[PDB]
Amino acid sequence: YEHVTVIPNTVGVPYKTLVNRPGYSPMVLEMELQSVTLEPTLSLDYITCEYKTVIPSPYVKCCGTAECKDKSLPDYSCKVFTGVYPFMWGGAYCFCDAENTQLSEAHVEKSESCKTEFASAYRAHTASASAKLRVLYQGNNITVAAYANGDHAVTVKDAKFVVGPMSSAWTPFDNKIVVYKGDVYNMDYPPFGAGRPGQFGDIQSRTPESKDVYANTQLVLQRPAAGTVHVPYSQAPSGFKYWLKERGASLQHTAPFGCQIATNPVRAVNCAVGNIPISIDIPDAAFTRVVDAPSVTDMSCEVPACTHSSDFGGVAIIKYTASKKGKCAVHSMTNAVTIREADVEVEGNSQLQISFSTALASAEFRVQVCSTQVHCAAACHPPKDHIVNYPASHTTLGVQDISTTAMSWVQKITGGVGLIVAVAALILIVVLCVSFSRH
Amino acid sequence: TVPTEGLEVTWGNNEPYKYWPQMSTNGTAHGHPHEIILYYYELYPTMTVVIV
Ligand SMILES: *[C@@H]1O[C@H](CO)[C@@H](O)[C@H](O)[C@H]1NC(C)=O
Ligand SMILES: *[C@@H]1O[C@H](CO)[C@@H](O)[C@H](O)[C@H]1NC(C)=O
Ligand SMILES: *[C@@H]1O[C@H](CO)[C@@H](O)[C@H](O)[C@H]1NC(C)=O
Repeated sequence: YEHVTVIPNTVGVPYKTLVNRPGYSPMVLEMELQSVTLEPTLSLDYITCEYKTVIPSPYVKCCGTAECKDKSLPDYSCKVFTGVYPFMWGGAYCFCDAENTQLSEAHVEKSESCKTEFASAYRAHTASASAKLRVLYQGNNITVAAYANGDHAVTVKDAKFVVGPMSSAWTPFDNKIVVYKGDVYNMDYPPFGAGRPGQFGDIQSRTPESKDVYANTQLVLQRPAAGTVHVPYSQAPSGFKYWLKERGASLQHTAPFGCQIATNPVRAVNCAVGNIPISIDIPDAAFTRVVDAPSVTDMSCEVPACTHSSDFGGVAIIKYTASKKGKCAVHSMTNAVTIREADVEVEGNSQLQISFSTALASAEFRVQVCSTQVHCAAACHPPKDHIVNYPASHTTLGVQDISTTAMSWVQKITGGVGLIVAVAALILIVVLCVSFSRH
Repeated sequence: TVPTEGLEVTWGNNEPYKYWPQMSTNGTAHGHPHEIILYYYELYPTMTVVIV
């Protein structure tokens, strides 16, 4: 026997469904879900980190001319200066007082620290989904886990469950993301080979194990100071250090729909969007014929109290006479009222109690116990508590859901105006007809 | 202020708080006509004015 239902994607709220087949006793199931996870697919473009500058000892040639050649190293620079006269602690270094030169050079390499402190840029693609579900079945609590699509089934106590697919394709991630030690940011990083001297991406590498490094920092050599041996230079500061101090809030705090983020692997959980279909397959051996089940023949209903608050603020008493000892299922026949109990124990001639919640100002509903029905009605009052720490257990109301007193007043006013229009119309018709015919 | 969908608040290194509104009125859905209008106005201000 196949059964299909749809449950909204609301974590922490139980729902109930009724399954029956003619000739056999009905069953009521209760379901509640605990977690939903989405997982994207990632691809790596490049990583960034800090840079190091290497400067060897300078070469000084007095009363001769120095020269240098080009090299293939990144950001290589070379210059020759004239007119130097260096000193040391013991006196002037070389005999010649004129026509001296100095040679300076430098280049840029990748820092050793890049093995621990780095950031990576990813491209995102279509995500998968999974869910964890709790089921109350025949008085026992069981748990299942499955993929949120039609390609997986789980069997527990000789019953099969299939979940999914999801009704919505909304995903909190953009096409370009950046990940750093647990934080995920949305950022349109520049393409490889097109960096800027003082921004994110000034140094780029394909992978921590690569030898080929790109950089576009500024590096200019300057003239040395009189009497001093040194190599002054001007260089733009590292962009990576600046980003860390100005990066702002991550998606964990700004994302909509209450989503939460994890990074190992990248995931998003508990996003309150859409609904999830479920299909169940129950074997024939689980059903009992109505000739063996107990029956109830005479019932009536009274409702001594109702407050239409977010919690179970209603109570009802039902009278019954039962044919023999056994159990019955209880289910509501309306959408505006939810009943907490799943089953009852019945014996002899007695009464049972149930509780319910509703948003209606005036409530009418039917209740079914062991395949027979009663009618209940009552008026409800408002609560006085402004704020609570939990979501409501009931649905919203529509435009037609108004009190009986309001409806009565509407009919009286509309009828009065309609009557006066009809009378005026009748007067005109007789006058117009007679004048036509009299001529 | 607390909207219908609820508010989330975090302070320091502690855990977040969550709040939801609940219905409350000073009027009533039963009795005199002018008391009925107040009941609905306090719950759905925009729709009440337009319909009337
Ligand atoms: C721990 O160190 C390894 C390399 O030494 C690095 O790959 C990893 O990201 C570090 N873990 C954390 C949490 O910083
Ligand atoms: C386990 O089943 C009992 C009824 O037998 C129920 O009261 C209880 O809430 C269930 N456990 C959970 C975690 O809901
Ligand atoms: C109702 O009247 C009380 C009087 O104390 C006031 O505090 C409250 O704001 C009024 N409105 C509601 C919705 O309770």
